[PDB]
Amino acid sequence: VNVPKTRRTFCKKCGKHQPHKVTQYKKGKDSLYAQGKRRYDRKQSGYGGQTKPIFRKKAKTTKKIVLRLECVEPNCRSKRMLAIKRCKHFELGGDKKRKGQVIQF
Amino acid sequence: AKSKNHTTHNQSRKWHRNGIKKPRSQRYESLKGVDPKFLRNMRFAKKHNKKGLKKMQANNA
Amino acid sequence: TNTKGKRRGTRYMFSRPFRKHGVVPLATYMRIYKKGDIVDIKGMGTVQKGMPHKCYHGKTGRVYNVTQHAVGIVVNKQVKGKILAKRINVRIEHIKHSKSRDSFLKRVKENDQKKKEAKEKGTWVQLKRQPAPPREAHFVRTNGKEPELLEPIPYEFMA
RNA sequence: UCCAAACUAAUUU
RNA sequence: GUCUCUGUGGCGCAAUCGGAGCGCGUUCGGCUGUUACCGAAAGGUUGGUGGUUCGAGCCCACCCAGGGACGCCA
RNA sequence: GUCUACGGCCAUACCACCCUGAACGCGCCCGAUCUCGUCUGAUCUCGGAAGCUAAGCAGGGUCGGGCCUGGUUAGUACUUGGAUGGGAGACCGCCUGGGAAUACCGGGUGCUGUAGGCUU
RNA sequence: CCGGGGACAGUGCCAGGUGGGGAGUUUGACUGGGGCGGUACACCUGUCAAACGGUAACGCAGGUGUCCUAAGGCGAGCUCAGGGAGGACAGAAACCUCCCGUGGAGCAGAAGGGCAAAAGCUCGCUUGAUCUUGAUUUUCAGUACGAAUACAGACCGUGAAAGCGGGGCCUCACGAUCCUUCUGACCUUUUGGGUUUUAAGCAGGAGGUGUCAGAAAAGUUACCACAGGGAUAACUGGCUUGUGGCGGCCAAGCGUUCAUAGCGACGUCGCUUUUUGAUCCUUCGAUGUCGGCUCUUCCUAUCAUUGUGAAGCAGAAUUCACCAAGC
RNA sequence: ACAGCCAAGGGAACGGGCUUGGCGGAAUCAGCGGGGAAAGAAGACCCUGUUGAGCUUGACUCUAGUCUGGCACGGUGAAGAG
RNA sequence: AGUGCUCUGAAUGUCAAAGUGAAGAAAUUCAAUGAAGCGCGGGUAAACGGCGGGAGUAACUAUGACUCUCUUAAGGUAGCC
RNA sequence: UAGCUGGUUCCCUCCGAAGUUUCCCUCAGGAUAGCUGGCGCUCUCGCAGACCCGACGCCCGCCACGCAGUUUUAUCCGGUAAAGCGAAUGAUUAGAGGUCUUGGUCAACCUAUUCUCAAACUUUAAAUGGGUAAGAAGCCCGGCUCGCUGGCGUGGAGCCGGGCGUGGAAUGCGAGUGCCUAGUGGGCCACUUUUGGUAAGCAGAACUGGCGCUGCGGGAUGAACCGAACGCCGGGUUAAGGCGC
RNA sequence: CCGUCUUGAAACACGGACCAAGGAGUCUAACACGUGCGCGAGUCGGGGGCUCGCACGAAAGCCGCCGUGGCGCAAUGAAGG
RNA sequence: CCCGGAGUCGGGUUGCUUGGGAAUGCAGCCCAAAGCGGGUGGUAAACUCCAUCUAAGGCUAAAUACCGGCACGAGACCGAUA
Ligand SMILES: [K+]
Ligand SMILES: [Mg+2]
Ligand SMILES: [Mg+2]
Ligand SMILES: [Mg+2]
Ligand SMILES: [Mg+2]
Ligand SMILES: [Mg+2]
Ligand SMILES: [Mg+2]
Ligand SMILES: [Mg+2]
Ligand SMILES: [Mg+2]
Ligand SMILES: [Mg+2]
Ligand SMILES: [Mg+2]
Ligand SMILES: [Mg+2]
Ligand SMILES: [Mg+2]
Ligand SMILES: [Mg+2]
Ligand SMILES: [Mg+2]
Ligand SMILES: [Mg+2]
Ligand SMILES: [Mg+2]
Ligand SMILES: [Mg+2]
Ligand SMILES: [Mg+2]
Ligand SMILES: [Mg+2]
Ligand SMILES: [Mg+2]
Ligand SMILES: [Mg+2]
Ligand SMILES: [Mg+2]
Ligand SMILES: [Mg+2]
Ligand SMILES: [Mg+2]
Ligand SMILES: [Mg+2]
Ligand SMILES: [Mg+2]
Ligand SMILES: [Mg+2]
Ligand SMILES: [Mg+2]
Ligand SMILES: [Mg+2]
Ligand SMILES: [Mg+2]
Ligand SMILES: [Mg+2]
Ligand SMILES: [Mg+2]
Ligand SMILES: [Mg+2]
Ligand SMILES: [Mg+2]
Ligand SMILES: [Mg+2]
Ligand SMILES: [Mg+2]
Ligand SMILES: [Mg+2]
Ligand SMILES: [Mg+2]
Ligand SMILES: [Mg+2]
Ligand SMILES: [Mg+2]
Ligand SMILES: [Mg+2]
Ligand SMILES: [Mg+2]
Ligand SMILES: [Mg+2]
Ligand SMILES: [Mg+2]
Ligand SMILES: [Mg+2]
Ligand SMILES: [Mg+2]
Ligand SMILES: [Mg+2]
Ligand SMILES: [Mg+2]
Ligand SMILES: [Mg+2]
Ligand SMILES: [Mg+2]
Ligand SMILES: [Mg+2]
Ligand SMILES: [Zn+2]
Repeated sequence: VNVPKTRRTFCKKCGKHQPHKVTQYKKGKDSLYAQGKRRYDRKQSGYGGQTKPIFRKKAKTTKKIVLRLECVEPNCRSKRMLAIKRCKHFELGGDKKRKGQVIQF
Repeated sequence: AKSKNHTTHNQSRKWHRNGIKKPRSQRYESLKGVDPKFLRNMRFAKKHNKKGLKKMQANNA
Repeated sequence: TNTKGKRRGTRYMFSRPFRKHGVVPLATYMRIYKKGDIVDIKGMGTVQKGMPHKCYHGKTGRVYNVTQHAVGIVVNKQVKGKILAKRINVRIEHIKHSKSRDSFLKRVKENDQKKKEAKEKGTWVQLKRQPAPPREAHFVRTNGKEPELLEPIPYEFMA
């Protein structure tokens, strides 16, 4: 799909439609001090081997695409997550298609 | 090995033993699911309904 | 095993009658649905929003809610062991007033018309309709003619 | 010191 | 039965990269006393039948002619 | 008797072809400064009022085609219930109740609401 | 003590590699037996399905794990597939023009339904594919997910306006707990008080479980064990008779002539249970399982023999039928 | 188990018993292997079980041993280099 | 070529703990430095193992010494059936 | 340890099943809802007038609600069976009439006919069936409330009084409601419809009844056919079936 | 010809030669509802203590707001509250 | 005037253990103390008030346990296959 990288949608911080900057969400890096990681590393210490299940199936071939939306009103610049449907090939701010011309030799 | 897959044999006489009873409607059914803008008028039409007992009781008498 | 799809088997049910395709006649939009009247639920195909599910096509329920474009109907549904009353929201293209009630409203307006005018003639008029009595005794004139003799025709074989 | 193979059965001095 | 796979110039066989070729052969000049080498030209329902498509030899559905592979407790 | 504007039911109203159309209207029609659109004042938009019922539209017509409605088809086909009915079967009779569709043969060809004209 | 090494080796503790030498465990399910093959394992259309709905088979014909800043949203203007008749080059196809055209086109895809001053095609402007809380529908236990429908409250787009719009004309296009991550509240805790990092929470997205209500999983056993199972295979029996075997009817033809002495195409009607398929009714706390040897009896669908009939029966030999299973 | 002569039928589709028929005469002796789907044994084949065990490996988790780095025991002189 | 085993360790890519450096109020975080192994490079089949298809061709025919070809790590040799 | 075999001890009385839905590494099991029993409870009709006795109020007329595997009367719903193809979509046989031409008199083409078809075609279209309705929760009068709606005393909903019993089809019947809860989740057969298969005492559905749980008479014999369902007896009479022995 | 599992047993399905005796839904805890009893906005000593010298008596009685405590009389929110 | 227990505390890391959760206890190994200090103050850290106790030495009755032993007493127990 091809979403444009600017968008007028609702900003909850101010309660209006405001211009946003559409940017694609990336999964952050894990903490090593979060509570499930501390439970996990305590449980793996010592003898016993692997204790939690390890998944290794991967039936999906795509992911849902999440857009982080940041409003450009300068004094409150809040961010909202927005999810769209599954897609293989995702571009952002791509070329707008147009119905007139000749394609392609 | 294999088995019977599906049947509704005997089912029609199972649920006629205790009858197929209609839903017993009553006077004053519930207002669950009516229009919300409609429903808050009707609460306001009853909140101010005492505003006029004295004109109403001096008109039945 | 069949699919559990929402329009499975509605090839003819939700289709249109022959040479009745196209624009909906506009007087199906200007009926008036009060709360508590009996509507017949049918379901067109020209309008896809707000159509009832196929288990309600041909049922009959009463109106409990009225919106801008739709209605709320209370319909009995016989699921396997018991009948339970379902509250469905249907856009008003798919319904119509039921004339099953209107013959009964024709005679309630006929009975009050004749109870305050019954007594002064000493009339005890019949109100309870009775289920089609046996035919009474009567005479049958021949008018001089005699009845035509009928006899079975011989068999012959064509097809 | 680059490669370089073959040659009517058709006869008469 | 099921699933893959091949089909293209006379022959073996490319490109699988939606936008017709190697080698060899065959003609045809040459060189030679005369039959490797040098030069040049020609040649293809690109299996078939419909699809899809801006566009098919390349992607789909089928048919054919060939192949291959998947089975064992009696 | 009939039209105009807005409709309701959406062919008994549609299609082809012929004939008639007083008065009103509706149209065709005449023009492009303005408004507004075009490759093009053809459409659309605007300004008109010399001409004309030619066409649209309306009314009529056609052993017309369709459509609507009756007859026949036919108590036929099929079908609910029933039998220690028949028949090797396939199927078929009867009892008890329901009851069609063509071809074929007739009839019909818009009704009507609200507002406003016209017709002596 | 004499030589020889010597701050190395070595030992102790931690870390990385290697490690079937050893340990533990697993090695889906459905299934006309199981395995192999398929997926009928989550979904969707048409049919089956017997004119409400519901309805099965490893029933039929197909589809699906996507695609889309427009192919979403409004508004306006347009009309399609095809055909005909014409027009320099121009033809079976280039573009131009008129006429016919009830959808025979198109609407992302499967099929079905829908659709014409449109749901189609083309332009203009846009982001209602956004923020919210409940109710309802569909599957259904009337639980969840998914999807969907009516509202209501905001903020918006478009249009002169009525309005219409919270994705795709409708029916498919997808995912719990735990954990992780991100966003949000000048929000709550962070343990005697306070400040600041960190952490934990509350609310909404995402990362995924296709065995699709969601374990983390390779074989082999003929050296094999146990609990059971005729719910289930292998031999026997039974039902059936496609297949195998044996007959009938009809009569194109063959038989130098001549349908039928003997035959018998194209058809079609049967019988039999020595075959094998098909099934899974009986037996798995056991019916000893191929053949030969030995021995008895039975069947007739007759190879010979007794008695006959027929011939393309001169004799001879042979062929076709009948009674017949005594031998 | 009780028992003990057959044919056919029906029947959990090969009956000693049941139905219909054939029939049925004490108590035994030596033999015999047609029956009692005779006896011996909770079928080994086959399947099922979320029961196993032996054995393999490119299964999944480990692991002795080894290989390697680090710290410690661990010191004394020189020279370079930083 | 595969799988092993083996030699080599060059500037080698990847690469743990400790150690070093910086940022910070600290927990922490980042960077540098890089052991074996893996990767890269040789050797090795009396190691495990492996060792092809398709066309055309002799003047009767039939065969095919010869020819062309796709192709792989080599295309099964001496033998024997 | 065993979701697997085997066994599980006295009598009478009453009531009396399920092999189906959905989910599960689920298919020899469980949870889930059905089906069962028990415990009740809330009401109705009412008990019936000591022996008596149809009655005792207001010329007529009337006799509670509710409920139902049922019909009636209204009224919707459906696309099966049949029919259709000189109706669309497909499949398809034959002649005839026209004559335009990128066919070579022949075809193609067109028009009017003609033969035969359809689970995944249909203009049409039953039988059987499915839904609702047939009153007091109504009807007719007045008024009041509203922040909803709005040209308007509008529209809509709500509220408060007052007035109307011929109880507004037939037939039958006492009804409502709660808690707790076992067993079952292998079914099989038959009529009619029906799918796979040459068929099958075969595999898979629908509808109802049956067997399983159930004896008895009849079919010689038999889970399931036909008749009819069961306390212990006498008399009488039948059903299906019979009546030579 | 009985028990048994089964759609279906007289079965060519299994177990049973015969007799006696033994032989299989128990007890604890925790819940749920139903029922009986006592007290009732409360209720309960269960632990401890006090009582002629312990046949029965290892019983029975008593305590006092020993009522500490449990449950009940107040919910909701993750939490501040 | 006089005043206190060091390879100990504490920190790191590994392993077992615990309701102990960024580590409850115990152990190995490395590091390794202080003196208005040290420990604890149930979320890792820095800062700062406050509370609390005085680790690394030692002794100690009663209330508590008791299927063995010696010696008794009793029982809604069993009655010789128990
Ligand atoms: K074998
Ligand atoms: Mg470790
Ligand atoms: Mg079952
Ligand atoms: Mg070739
Ligand atoms: Mg084997
Ligand atoms: Mg003009
Ligand atoms: Mg005119
Ligand atoms: Mg005219
Ligand atoms: Mg006509
Ligand atoms: Mg192992
Ligand atoms: Mg299986
Ligand atoms: Mg039906
Ligand atoms: Mg438009
Ligand atoms: Mg809104
Ligand atoms: Mg659209
Ligand atoms: Mg502090
Ligand atoms: Mg072996
Ligand atoms: Mg069986
Ligand atoms: Mg045969
Ligand atoms: Mg002849
Ligand atoms: Mg079966
Ligand atoms: Mg035996
Ligand atoms: Mg034997
Ligand atoms: Mg014979
Ligand atoms: Mg026997
Ligand atoms: Mg014997
Ligand atoms: Mg066994
Ligand atoms: Mg066994
Ligand atoms: Mg299982
Ligand atoms: Mg094992
Ligand atoms: Mg491994
Ligand atoms: Mg050889
Ligand atoms: Mg099991
Ligand atoms: Mg069993
Ligand atoms: Mg249908
Ligand atoms: Mg038909
Ligand atoms: Mg049973
Ligand atoms: Mg009968
Ligand atoms: Mg059985
Ligand atoms: Mg028995
Ligand atoms: Mg038997
Ligand atoms: Mg057994
Ligand atoms: Mg025995
Ligand atoms: Mg005993
Ligand atoms: Mg109680
Ligand atoms: Mg533990
Ligand atoms: Mg803290
Ligand atoms: Mg001590
Ligand atoms: Mg004794
Ligand atoms: Mg004794
Ligand atoms: Mg003893
Ligand atoms: Mg004794
Ligand atoms: Zn902002």
